[PDB]
Amino acid sequence: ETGMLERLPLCGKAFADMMGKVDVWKWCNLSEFIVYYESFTNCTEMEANVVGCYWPNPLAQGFITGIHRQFFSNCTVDRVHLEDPPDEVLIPLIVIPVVLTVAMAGLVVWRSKR
Amino acid sequence: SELDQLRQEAEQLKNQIRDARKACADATLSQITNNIDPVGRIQMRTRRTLRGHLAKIYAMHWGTDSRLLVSASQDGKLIIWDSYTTNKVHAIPLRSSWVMTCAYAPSGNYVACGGLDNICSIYNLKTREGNVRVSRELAGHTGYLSCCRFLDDNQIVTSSGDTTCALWDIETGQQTTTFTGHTGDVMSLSLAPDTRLFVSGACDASAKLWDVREGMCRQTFTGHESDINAICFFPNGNAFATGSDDATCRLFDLRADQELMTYSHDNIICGITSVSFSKSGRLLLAGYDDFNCNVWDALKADRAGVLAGHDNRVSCLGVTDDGMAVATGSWDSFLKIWN
Amino acid sequence: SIAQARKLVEQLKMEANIDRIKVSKAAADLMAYCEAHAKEDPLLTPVPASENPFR
Amino acid sequence: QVQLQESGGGLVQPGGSLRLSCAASGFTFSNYKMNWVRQAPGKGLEWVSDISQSGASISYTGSVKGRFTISRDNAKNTLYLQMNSLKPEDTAVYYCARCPAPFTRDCFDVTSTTYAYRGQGTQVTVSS
Amino acid sequence: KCNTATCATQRLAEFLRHSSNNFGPILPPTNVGSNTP
Amino acid sequence: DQRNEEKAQREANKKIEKQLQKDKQVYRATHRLLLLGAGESGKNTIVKQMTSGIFETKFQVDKVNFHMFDVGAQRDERRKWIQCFNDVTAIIFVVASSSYNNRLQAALKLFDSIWNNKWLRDTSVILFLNKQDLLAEKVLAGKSKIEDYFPEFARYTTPEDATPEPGEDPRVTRAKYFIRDEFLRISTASGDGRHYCYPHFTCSVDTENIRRVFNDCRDIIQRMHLRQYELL
Amino acid sequence: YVVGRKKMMDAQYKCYDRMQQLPAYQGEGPYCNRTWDGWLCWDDTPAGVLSYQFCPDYFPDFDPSEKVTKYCDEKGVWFKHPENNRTWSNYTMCNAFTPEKLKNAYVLYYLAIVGHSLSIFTLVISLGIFVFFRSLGCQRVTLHKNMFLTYILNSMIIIIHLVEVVPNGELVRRDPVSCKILHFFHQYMMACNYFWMLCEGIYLHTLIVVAVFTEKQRLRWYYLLGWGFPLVPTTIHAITRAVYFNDNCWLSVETHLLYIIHGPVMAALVVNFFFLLNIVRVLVTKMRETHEAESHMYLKAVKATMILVPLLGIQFVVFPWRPSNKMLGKIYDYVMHSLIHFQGFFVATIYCFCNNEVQTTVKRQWAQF
Ligand SMILES: *[C@@H]1O[C@H](CO)[C@@H](O)[C@H](O)[C@H]1NC(C)=O
Ligand SMILES: *[C@@H]1O[C@H](CO)[C@@H](O)[C@H](O)[C@H]1NC(C)=O
Repeated sequence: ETGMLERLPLCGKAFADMMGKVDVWKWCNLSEFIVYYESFTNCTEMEANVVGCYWPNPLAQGFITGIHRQFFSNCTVDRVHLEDPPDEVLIPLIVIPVVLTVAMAGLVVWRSKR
Repeated sequence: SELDQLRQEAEQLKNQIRDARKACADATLSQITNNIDPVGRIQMRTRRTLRGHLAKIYAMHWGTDSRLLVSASQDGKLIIWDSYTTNKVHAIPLRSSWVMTCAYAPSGNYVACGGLDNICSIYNLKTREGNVRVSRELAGHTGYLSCCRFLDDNQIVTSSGDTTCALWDIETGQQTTTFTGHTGDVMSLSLAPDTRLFVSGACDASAKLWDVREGMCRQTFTGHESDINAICFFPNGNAFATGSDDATCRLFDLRADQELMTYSHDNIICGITSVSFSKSGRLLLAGYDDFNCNVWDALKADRAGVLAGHDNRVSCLGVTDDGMAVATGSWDSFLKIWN
Repeated sequence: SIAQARKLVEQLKMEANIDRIKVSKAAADLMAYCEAHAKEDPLLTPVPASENPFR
Repeated sequence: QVQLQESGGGLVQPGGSLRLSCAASGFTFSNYKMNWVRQAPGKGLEWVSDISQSGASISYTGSVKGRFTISRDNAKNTLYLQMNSLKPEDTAVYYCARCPAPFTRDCFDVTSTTYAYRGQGTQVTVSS
Repeated sequence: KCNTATCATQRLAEFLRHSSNNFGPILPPTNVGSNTP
Repeated sequence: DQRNEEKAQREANKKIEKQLQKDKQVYRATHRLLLLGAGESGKNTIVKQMTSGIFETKFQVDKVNFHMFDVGAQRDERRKWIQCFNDVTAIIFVVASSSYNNRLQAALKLFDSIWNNKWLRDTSVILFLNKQDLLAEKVLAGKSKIEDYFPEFARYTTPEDATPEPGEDPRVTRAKYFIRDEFLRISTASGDGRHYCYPHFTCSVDTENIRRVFNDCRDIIQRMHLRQYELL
Repeated sequence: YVVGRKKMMDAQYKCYDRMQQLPAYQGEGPYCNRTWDGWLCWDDTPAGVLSYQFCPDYFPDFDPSEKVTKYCDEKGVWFKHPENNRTWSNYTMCNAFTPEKLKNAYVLYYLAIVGHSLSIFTLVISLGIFVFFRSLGCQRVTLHKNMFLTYILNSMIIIIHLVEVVPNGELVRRDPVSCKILHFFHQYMMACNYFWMLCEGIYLHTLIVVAVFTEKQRLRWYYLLGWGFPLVPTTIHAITRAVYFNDNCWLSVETHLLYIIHGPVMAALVVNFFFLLNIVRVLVTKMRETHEAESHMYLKAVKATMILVPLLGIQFVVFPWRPSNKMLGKIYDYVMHSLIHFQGFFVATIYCFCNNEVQTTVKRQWAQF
């Protein structure tokens, strides 16, 4: 367990170096971040296989969080592409077509016989 | 006493007429025409369809020029159609919407119509003001008008449900000759080619022959078992045909004073609404209550063909003066021209 | 009424004396007229559509 | 011609019996519905009874229900009226009328004063 | 998500497009035991 | 010039068709009614309560224009001209059954003939039993000749749903509904949904008459509309 | 597998980023720490409390509509598999129901194709008969023709989407604007079909109840409601999808934005159901006034309701939601698919072939031919 615990910082450093080679200061892109994450996952899986344990251990999770905070905190990666709009704008946005349909049905009923 | 002997005397006259008619019946029309060549499968299709009328069409009439025609509808309109280009030339409203007859003057300058209003209206189509207005109104009848035909621009003959037929002078607008020989409602009339005489079939299932010049009945035809609805005159002027509610037609002749041949089939259980001969007189087109107009051969009792393009009951029909077209008017408010 | 009965017999009496002919003679006359004008009616016989105003 | 000859009648005491036969000619008897109408002296014309084309449907007026009997014979084209227990009001002239239009089950002007397809009529008088 | 009769014949289409590999012949089960999380 | 005549013909057709289109709306916005009241049946009063062969009377109720035709000065042979009214909305039938001397039986046969007419099989007929007040006074008369003409009245029983007019007596209600039952039996004998008979009781000067026919006409159109969608 | 692995890596990165921004549990008492098991991101949960999460769509073998549950032990740690004492979550639920669901979905797709083809055939023949026979022309016939046309076009669109969109995904991976245009047309035409159902119901109600005497009606309002208005919901939905949820081809149904188009349709169908109820009440009142037999009245009312159900789309209102039960849900799916995919065929065979006037016209013109 000690060997894998010591090798995990080496895997993190290798991932950081790979990200630095791909991206100068912003590893928040798509291809560069994908390559860095693939390398990090490869070395982390190798370390876990050396330890003979199922990842992620709480110590491993803490180390991963510390590595992400130390290096991958430059960009606001919290942005996600696809979302449903919040209810505050969503609810009236759905109510308006329904109320319009109900009102137009009565309007057509009224003016058809005129 | 006096009444009884009069009826007994009347019976003896009726018996003598039957004996006289039987004696003259040396042969029947069907036997002679047994060897005549059949017409063949007559196939006729619609060429024009006039959709200007709203309510059921009750009467129509062709013009002398064979181009223009006038039709009457129960909605209260008298539309004149140009059969060639399908357009309409005039559309004159009527005071009463209940009209059962219409006429076209031989000169083409006058059009008449009548119905349940007991009056006949005359319209002149050659007004110098560009609009058609009624000219003279005849109000000597007390029953619904059933038919009316022009002798010329000055005299018109009419028949109504008053059992009587009338002759009119348009200029004076007064009665001139009255015929009072029937016992039932007169449904139709047809002028002879020479105009000197005309026939009229009434509800008594009897057809009469009247002379316009002296206003006297010449003879009476019998043989129908139901009220006569329509009648027409043969082009040669020596015969006529009619149809009744008994689902059969009959052909008569003035000279022999008796029926010649009847047209009927076991399938036919519906009355006849309109009857008119063809230009040659060989084809007898008759409307029917079953939405059909069977083309009955004249010389042969066998049916030659049918036409069933009408949605509702066919009320009227008419063959052109030149014989180049036939127009029919049904209860579906659609005028159909057949060729 | 008596007058209606009287008017009936006079109609029958004056109608009885009208001249009449054999039915065959009248039947032959009708056939002769139809035969003479057979070619002149376009409804009886097929006709070309070129000269027909309804095409 | 369409004629409906009528035979019968005579002088009958009240409460007696009588028979009337109406003969038809010139048309198909079975195709036309037959009606019985009579004219009372000093009164209008009224309808008594009728029979369907095939004789399977019979209707009577209330005054003669259970008193008179109607029958038709399409074989010999005759219309019959059998009466029992006559009453003084039976005195009237009986007319044998018919439906102008054969195939339909309804008809108008059977009681009309100017009807055409009506029989000559027979006089039936009942008295003590 | 979407639970409506009008929302039908599209959810079925979505399921056919996703869970079926273009009408594939075989779809081996995905391990859900102790080996997988 | 043939071309010049073509333009004149086309514009004449266009003008006439425009007039016909305008007249179509006014024709479809009115409803036709036929008044077939029997002789001396008080049908004239039914009109005025609000050699001419017809008397056209136009009245409007609920902003709806109606066309009532009173056929007059015509012979009693009504076999032929009755077919002209096959397209009418409804045939109004007024019966003075109380005038029996035998007027009821004569009107009974006339209604039967109209009901079974081939052309009138699709036309609804609404019925008015006029002279209800005179019916009461003749029934109250000693030995009224209602059983003599109609012996079935001696055994007929009043239906439980027969609501009376406040102030009358059971005997006049008996004859009033007995005549109605016979008319209903005739109508229901062959009325297999094609047309319906509407029975009503009216007086000679009843102003409600225009309301009853207006309500009856509304039911006729509604029933016809349902028949279009095959719901009836 | 490669796409699934990339999606899993991206989800793991997103979960790590979210956990970086949410370090505090903010609760009380013992609890299990938030951890990334390998497939889904789990938050802190109290001891002895079962947590739930959406079931992932990494593999076709998993059903996204399901929910994965993770149990927290009372000791303050996650549940451990007894086989190897390792942290584990109830992922076996997503895999259990998939095979039978796929087997039923194949039959549902085949039934949909067959029903849509039959509806296309019957409705095309009915429209041809309606157009050829000019004697039947009226406002009701015009509305029927419009309804048949929108049925036919919607059925073609559904069939095309079923045969050349669902099977092949390479077009989806290409991501062309043509697919978005086709989806827009599909949604617009479905909305048009439902609004024309509403228009037919409105016309029937107006003919029967509110207006009886007047016959001529201006059909411009009906045309505008059937074809013009459905543009607005569809345009709004398209704008909203292009603004927020811009997927490959707008084929995703996980969005709540689908209620923009599917919403007003439900209101229109509810209005149609209420109009049907009013018409049934009127018919029952008329038959009661007619003095008809009770059994005959019930039978005729049932027949009228059965006749009017397919035209007004009452089936959607009767069974709006999908039952949670597996057997009842399967029965509901089968019945609803059979009803929906045959609605056009039922309308065509009821209002055209079973109509008496149409049958008489067919018989009359057939004799001429
Ligand atoms: C659990 O989370 C808390 C707060 O984030 C942290 O202080 C603690 O060290 C974590 N423990 C483990 C075992 O991850
Ligand atoms: C997952 O939960 C379901 C809920 O019924 C249960 O049946 C199943 O046994 C659970 N999985 C395991 C591996 O126990």
